[PDB]
Amino acid sequence: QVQLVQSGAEVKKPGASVKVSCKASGYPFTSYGISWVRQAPGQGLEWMGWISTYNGNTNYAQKFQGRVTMTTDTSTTTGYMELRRLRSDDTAVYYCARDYTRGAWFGESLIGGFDNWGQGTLVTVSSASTKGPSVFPLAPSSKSTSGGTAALGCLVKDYFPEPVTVSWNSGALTSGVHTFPAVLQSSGLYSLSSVVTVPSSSLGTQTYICNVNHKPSNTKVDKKVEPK
Amino acid sequence: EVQLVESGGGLVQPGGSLRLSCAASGFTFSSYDMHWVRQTTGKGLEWVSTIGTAGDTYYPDSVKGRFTISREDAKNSLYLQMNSLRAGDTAVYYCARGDSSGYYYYFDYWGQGTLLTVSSASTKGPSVFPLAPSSGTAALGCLVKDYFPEPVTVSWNSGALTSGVHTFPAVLQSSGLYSLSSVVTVPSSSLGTQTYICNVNHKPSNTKVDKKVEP
Amino acid sequence: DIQMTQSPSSLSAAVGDRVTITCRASQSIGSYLNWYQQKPGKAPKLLIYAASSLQSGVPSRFSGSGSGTDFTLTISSLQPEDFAIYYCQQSYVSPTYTFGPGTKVDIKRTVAAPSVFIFPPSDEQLKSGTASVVCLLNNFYPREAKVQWKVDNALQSGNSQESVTEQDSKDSTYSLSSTLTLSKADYEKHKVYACEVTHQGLSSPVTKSFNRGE
Amino acid sequence: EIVLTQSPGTLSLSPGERATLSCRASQTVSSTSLAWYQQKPGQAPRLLIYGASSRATGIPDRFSGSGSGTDFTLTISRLEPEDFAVYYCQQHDTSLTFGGGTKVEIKRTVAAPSVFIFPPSDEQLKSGTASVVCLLNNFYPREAKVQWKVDNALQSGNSQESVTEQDSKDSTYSLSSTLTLSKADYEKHKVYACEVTHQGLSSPVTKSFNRGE
Amino acid sequence: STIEEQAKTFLDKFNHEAEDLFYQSSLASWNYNTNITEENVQNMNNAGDKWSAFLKEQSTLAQMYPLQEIQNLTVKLQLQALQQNGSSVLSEDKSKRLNTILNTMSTIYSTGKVCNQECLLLEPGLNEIMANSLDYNERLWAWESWRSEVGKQLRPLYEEYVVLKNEMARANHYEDYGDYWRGDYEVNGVDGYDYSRGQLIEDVEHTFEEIKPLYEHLHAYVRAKLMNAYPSYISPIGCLPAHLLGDMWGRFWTNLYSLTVPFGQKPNIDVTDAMVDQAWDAQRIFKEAEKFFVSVGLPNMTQGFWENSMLTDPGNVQKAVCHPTAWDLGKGDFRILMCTKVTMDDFLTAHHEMGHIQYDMAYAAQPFLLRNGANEGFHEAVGEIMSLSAATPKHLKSIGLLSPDFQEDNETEINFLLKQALTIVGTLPFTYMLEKWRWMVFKGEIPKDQWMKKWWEMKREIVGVVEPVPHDETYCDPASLFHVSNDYSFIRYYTRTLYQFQFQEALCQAAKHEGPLHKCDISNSTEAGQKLFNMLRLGKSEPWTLALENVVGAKNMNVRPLLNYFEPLFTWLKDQNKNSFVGWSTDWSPY
Amino acid sequence: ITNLCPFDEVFNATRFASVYAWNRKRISNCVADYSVLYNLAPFFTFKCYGVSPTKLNDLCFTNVYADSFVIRGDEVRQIAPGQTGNIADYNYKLPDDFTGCVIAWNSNKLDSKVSGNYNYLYRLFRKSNLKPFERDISTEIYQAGNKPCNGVAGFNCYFPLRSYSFRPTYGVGHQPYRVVVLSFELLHAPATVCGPKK
Ligand SMILES: *[C@@H]1O[C@H](CO)[C@@H](O)[C@H](O)[C@H]1NC(C)=O
Ligand SMILES: *[C@@H]1O[C@H](CO)[C@@H](O)[C@H](O)[C@H]1NC(C)=O
Ligand SMILES: *[C@@H]1O[C@H](CO)[C@@H](O)[C@H](O)[C@H]1NC(C)=O
Ligand SMILES: *[C@@H]1O[C@H](CO)[C@@H](O)[C@H](O)[C@H]1NC(C)=O
Ligand SMILES: *[C@@H]1O[C@H](CO)[C@@H](O)[C@H](O)[C@H]1NC(C)=O
Ligand SMILES: *[C@@H]1O[C@H](CO)[C@@H](O)[C@H](O)[C@H]1NC(C)=O
Ligand SMILES: [Cl-]
Ligand SMILES: [Cl-]
Ligand SMILES: [Cl-]
Ligand SMILES: [Cl-]
Ligand SMILES: [Cl-]
Ligand SMILES: [Cl-]
Ligand SMILES: [Cl-]
Ligand SMILES: [Cl-]
Ligand SMILES: [Cl-]
Ligand SMILES: [Cl-]
Ligand SMILES: [Cl-]
Ligand SMILES: [Zn+2]
Repeated sequence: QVQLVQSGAEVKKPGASVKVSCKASGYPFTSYGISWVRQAPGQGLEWMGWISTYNGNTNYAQKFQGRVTMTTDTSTTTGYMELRRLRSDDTAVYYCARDYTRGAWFGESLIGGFDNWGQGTLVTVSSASTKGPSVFPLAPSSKSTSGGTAALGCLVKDYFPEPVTVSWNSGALTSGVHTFPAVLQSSGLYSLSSVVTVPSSSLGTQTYICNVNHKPSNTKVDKKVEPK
Repeated sequence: EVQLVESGGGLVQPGGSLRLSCAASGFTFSSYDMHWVRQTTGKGLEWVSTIGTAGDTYYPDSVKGRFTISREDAKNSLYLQMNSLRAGDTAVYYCARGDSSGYYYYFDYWGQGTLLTVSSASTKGPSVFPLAPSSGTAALGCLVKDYFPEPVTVSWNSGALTSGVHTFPAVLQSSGLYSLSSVVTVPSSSLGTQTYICNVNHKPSNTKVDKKVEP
Repeated sequence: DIQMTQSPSSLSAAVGDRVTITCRASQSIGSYLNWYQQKPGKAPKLLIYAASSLQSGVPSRFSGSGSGTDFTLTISSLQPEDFAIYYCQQSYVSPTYTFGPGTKVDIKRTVAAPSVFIFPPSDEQLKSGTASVVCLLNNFYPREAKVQWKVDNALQSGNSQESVTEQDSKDSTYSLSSTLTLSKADYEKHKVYACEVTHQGLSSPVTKSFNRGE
Repeated sequence: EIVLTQSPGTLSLSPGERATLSCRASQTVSSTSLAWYQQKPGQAPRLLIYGASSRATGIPDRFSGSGSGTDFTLTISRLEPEDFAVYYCQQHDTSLTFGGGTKVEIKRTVAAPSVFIFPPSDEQLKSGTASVVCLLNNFYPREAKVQWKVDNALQSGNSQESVTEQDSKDSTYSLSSTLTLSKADYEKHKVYACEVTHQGLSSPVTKSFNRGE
Repeated sequence: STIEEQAKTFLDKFNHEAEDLFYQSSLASWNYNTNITEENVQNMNNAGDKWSAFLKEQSTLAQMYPLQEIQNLTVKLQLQALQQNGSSVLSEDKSKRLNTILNTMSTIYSTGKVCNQECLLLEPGLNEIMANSLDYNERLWAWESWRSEVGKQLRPLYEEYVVLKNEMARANHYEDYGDYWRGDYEVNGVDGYDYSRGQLIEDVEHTFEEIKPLYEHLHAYVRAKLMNAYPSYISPIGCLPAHLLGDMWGRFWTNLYSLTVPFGQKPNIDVTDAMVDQAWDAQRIFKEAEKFFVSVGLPNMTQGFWENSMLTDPGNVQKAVCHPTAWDLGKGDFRILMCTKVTMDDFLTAHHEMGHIQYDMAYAAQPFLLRNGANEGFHEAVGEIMSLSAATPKHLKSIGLLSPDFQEDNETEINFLLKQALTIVGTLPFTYMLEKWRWMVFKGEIPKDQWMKKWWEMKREIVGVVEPVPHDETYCDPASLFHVSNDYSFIRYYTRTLYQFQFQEALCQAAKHEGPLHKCDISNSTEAGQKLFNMLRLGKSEPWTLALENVVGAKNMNVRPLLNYFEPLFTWLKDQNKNSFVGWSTDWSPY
Repeated sequence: ITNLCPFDEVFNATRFASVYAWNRKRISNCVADYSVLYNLAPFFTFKCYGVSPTKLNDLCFTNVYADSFVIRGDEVRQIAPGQTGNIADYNYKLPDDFTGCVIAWNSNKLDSKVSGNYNYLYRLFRKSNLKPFERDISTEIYQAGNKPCNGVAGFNCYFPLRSYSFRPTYGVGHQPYRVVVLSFELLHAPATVCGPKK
């Protein structure tokens, strides 16, 4: 029944600072330290540091000694992580976890690990600015095999930051849909493709509409996909 | 006021399992620690288990893997689950309440004791025979013969006649069966006025006999 | 664990005597020493805790003393109700509390000769195929007594078992039963069944007999 | 610094089969200070084993931790569908470091990719750019090779690939290759071809179109 | 600081380091013996050499404490065990000379083979002939070719070995090298338990005189049965030909059971069929053995025993030594290494080996230097009595390997006791006579020009065995035995055999066994197991005369309990021999 | 006071001290939940001296100390008042009037090595017994004879510490055990460490 709840997503430009909160509940807060771990998209885990909730003693990874500052408030049972001098490399999901690897009182190593983890906070660092996605049709081939399966899709191009939500026919189409992970382009914007496979006979009788929502830019788009 | 009542004793085969039960009255059972203590002729009083007020349980190494103490505060009841019982567990078991005066700890109240016998032998119900008085003071009794295991309970007139009663310790016969004599000495004047009846109880066989004794 | 050593093992004392029992701890237990009394057929009864505090309801003739490693229990004036085994118990090491071996306190009293009775086997027992002849020696002191079965004046061996009660808490005497056990066939082979009792309370052996024909 | 190396990076196994994951360290690590974590896609990591051997609270008994010194192993006795995830070992013997992780993948029969190609929309060309998408649908294993040809000229540096997670129902993958070109560069050439080499194809499948048609 | 407490302080430093180094050496040997590889050979040698170097250094350091100033017997025994000089008193030349002779004599035995085109080794070649062959001349060839090929090569070396060993012994203040060997039984400074090295000779000769009637009647019986196979070669009044004794030297007459079995049509009790049908396992065997020791109040085997012991064949890929061995690695590590097969002999061996483990576990509380049997005969005696109790029909019946309807058989029992006598009784005159010859050779009572003359004079007189071929002083027939070529004392087998029946008799008396001694099993008798433990716990810390007393109540070796074991057979033998010649003439010879 | 005493920090510490250099943690100004003791399946050693383990959540103390170290299984009996042996005499000595609890458990899975763990040492030689709660970390050479050692190890001149050399195949009496000694101190001072709700 222990829950660690983190602050919402943050989008920052290089050189700025970000501070992530972590409200812990359901256990003796001052008996367990808090550890912070981040995960870049597609990359492994990277431990950042440890703070004692008892006396505020802190241990940081050498990679962050000068840039990171951890704080706790005992009243609200909340941990904080501040990372200054942000760079594009810092674009990652940041987790707070309940720590049983070092002692909150004495600071010595304990037999244990990170038992409870927060849901994570996405922090995106880029020089880009919030922009809604351009949506383009991936029209089915004019030479589709009539007695077989046909593929159609949608291209969600040039948007920032993550994430985009893509649905087909407002959720009426769900079988055969593959919405790909976003890929960061050299321009600094993210791009995405979403495809659906359908019967070729159904191509003349069914309408297929791509539903694209981008809450970071308050952009919502509906692109009709038609054979030509 | 404070009463502890033992139950669950009797015979069990070697390697068998049995549960002792102890019911308490006259105090707030939830507020006191409970213990099991056992007594053997050779090894004397041995502490067997302890249960505290916070779910904490304690055991010696001799039973650590075999015995499990539990309590049921809703019913002021105490239990001792015993598994893998060896012959050496043959003992009289007492449930006892524990208390402390500051740091100094003691067992203030004990139950009646219950006898546990771990043996390959089979249960055998006692045969009860009258020891009729002869033809001043005259003596009469009952012979409780050929039973296993101990104990047999003997009373006279459903407990009304306690004065002058001598129930003898059970003698183990070569047959491996215990036999016991209980006698009461009575005024010869009363042999016509009063009926003397021994009540024999052998819980290990559910044998209950009320034998009347007359000249 | 702490090993407890009680001395004396058994003690014969008169009514009114000051009894002194000792308790030795394998190491210093301060005052973490309790004393118990146990009477035949009964559970132990706490008398003393913390080496000297008298438990509620315990008569004032009982008292404990001692600290560290040597402890004493004292009865200022032994009552007949005091015949029992007395245990000490260290409460220093826990949860593995340990008890002393016990000190059995027998009570001395004046000589009392046994009342002797003989019981022929019941007809109900004979129907089952075995005959038990019982000789009862009632309320005697001291405990030492000799009973001999003579069947047509032949002394019996190996076919009897004796049982003796614990010392009575009221009059400090003992009682004894001797049971001669014979097969129904063997029981009818003979006529005169007698038990001859020798006890220091009698001027001469006392014989109680019966004729099987009743 | 203690570096934890987990091999292999991806472990393909059938459901119910026995999985043994290796974690090798650059220095001797005290068993007291090695831990294992599971992370499913889109979720937070959860602790499975601590102290090299101890199961964390609520972890099924099928998970087991073993090993000592430089070599540690996490064992899943029988793989359940829920057990196919990425697993990280972790040490805090000296500082604190994570392994690179091992992905436990559902092993499947070879499935050939269905290949589709999409020309850029006229709307995108009016926007001054052209991007060509090539789709590989429902294939296994994940290792496919995708080549972009423009008038027989092999393309490099202008394509991006994105792969789906393994499907929960058929245990296949889908892959998107997106060739991105300038408006002028797209209209400069004629034949755009996506050639796919995969283990399941008897010969490479080439899908193509002519720009005007 | 007195010198006695300085030695105590020194022993504390030794005991700590010794346990660690001995364990490494012992564990290294285990890794080799269970997993034969050239890598483990290097590990075994490196750890063993590092141990031998540590002993070398500490033994010199121990000699800095004058033993005459140490009053504490436990300290005096510990220092004494380290202070052993041995061959170190000899000059470097003579030290190298004796070690060269020892290695040469040992190699001649291990590699010697009679050849002609093709060659036969002792094991399995000649031993198979001596054990199984019924041809007088084939056995004579194997018997004579071994002594001529091997014994003649050893003869000039053994003469130098005797001179060098005696020189070593006299340098250590012993009368001769035989007096040196008798030092294992010596007890000094414990009044009422002392034992002089010369008393061993008197006690052996005194006890041997009492077994002569039993052996003489067995000799008479075996001779009568042997003539029904070689009627044209065996004299009814003469000694037995040495090559017809089912053995290369006649050390055991066990292989003669096929020719001498009193009731050959009645089978012997083999529960192997019962074990196989019940699907018994090697672990089941050891669990039943473990149950046996628990029944007498001994401890269970340790968790490390069940985890680290190798109780089965390590398969085909991994080669191991399959000799049944009990391992005391120290520091609570107890192991048995046995290539167990589901059979009755392995069932009895598991009890024997675990008897060592129980002995090892008992004295584990003693200081490192005192962790051994009270004397060289104790360990095997404790092992044998376990096989004795387990092999009884009662025990096999109680563990369910014999049906409860199994029939009592007088003839099957006589079959058993006779086969026991062939192995146990027949070994003692050979064993005594062999060590008697060596003792006299070391003592110099036999001139070199009469070694073989007096050797065969003794085998005729003492053992009742005559040579088929006359041997001059170019032979060395004693050295043709492993223990003589490899510098091992041999009286150990005599004392051990007497001790084991002293143990069995005393434990069965404690178990209140009623009936023949050979049918007793000590199972479920904690009273017997407690009396046994009172000796096992001592190890070397007390005189063996006291340790023996803890079991039997007597300070001395006694053969009468051994006679009580064979009393049923001895009565039957006296009856069978009434029509037969008992005793032998030393004048007759087959040549 | 709402903070719980850090008993978990001691029992679940990754590293334990050598017994000669035993570690001491001062626990104060906290609420103690002895639930970590009560919820142990007792293959763990648990002997308390002076107070009973049931009556601990009703108690208050001025200070609790937590001493911890590694010893051999055969030596756990020495961690008690009135004991003798190398450990009690020369390494860690409890007083006769000790009030506290001694907790120990087998740590073979953590503190043994196939190559032998020689990191854990104990003091074998010292000319006098320790006083209670005394800690001798000296490594001066021990003079076991009449001649001075002059700082050189040698005959009658022994380095005072020795390694346990834990290996996993050792017998239980030689396997490593981790030990925690909780001492309960009460002086004429306000109480700092109390059970739940006192
Ligand atoms: C046998 O020894 C080799 C080294 O000589 C070792 O690598 C191997 O693991 C050993 N096998 C077993 C079963 O212990
Ligand atoms: C010899 O010394 C040891 C160790 O100091 C001691 O245990 C033993 O009792 C001593 N023996 C005698 C006979 O004094
Ligand atoms: C010995 O081990 C067996 C299991 O093999 C167990 O059942 C038995 O209780 C143990 N006995 C003792 C005395 O440890
Ligand atoms: C020893 O006791 C065990 C168990 O009581 C029994 O199974 C076995 O048959 C007994 N053996 C003998 C020789 O009495
Ligand atoms: C077997 O031996 C007993 C004991 O000596 C003997 O009484 C019995 O007669 C023998 N059996 C036969 C068939 O003679
Ligand atoms: C030790 O750690 C385990 C896992 O973190 C935990 O369940 C246990 O309660 C801890 N106990 C103590 C005394 O720290
Ligand atoms: Cl990391
Ligand atoms: Cl704060
Ligand atoms: Cl978890
Ligand atoms: Cl999970
Ligand atoms: Cl850390
Ligand atoms: Cl296509
Ligand atoms: Cl000498
Ligand atoms: Cl052997
Ligand atoms: Cl010969
Ligand atoms: Cl031997
Ligand atoms: Cl340390
Ligand atoms: Zn052996």
